[PDB]
Amino acid sequence: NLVKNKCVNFNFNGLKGTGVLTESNKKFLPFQQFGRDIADTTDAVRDPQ
Amino acid sequence: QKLIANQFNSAIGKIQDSLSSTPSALGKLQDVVNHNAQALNTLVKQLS
Repeated sequence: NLVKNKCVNFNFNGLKGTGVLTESNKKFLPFQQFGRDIADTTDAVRDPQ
Repeated sequence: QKLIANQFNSAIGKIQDSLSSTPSALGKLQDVVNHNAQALNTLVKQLS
């Protein structure tokens, strides 16, 4: 898995989506994987690898 | 004239202090902004 700076269809963990993946500084907890915002929509994801 | 000018100047300065004070009277302007923001939030949350 990998893709940078491209509007793509991501299927992480079997969840459909489409967007641009970029670097982030969201300090996830050791167990936290996903990410969300005030708009109850996905905002971040953890690399499975 | 001098007394009236002094009174007007003092009244204007008190106006500045009244607005600069904490109890903001701009609730009429704030209600519209709050209503639009909350309406948009409900509409965007309705998708769930």
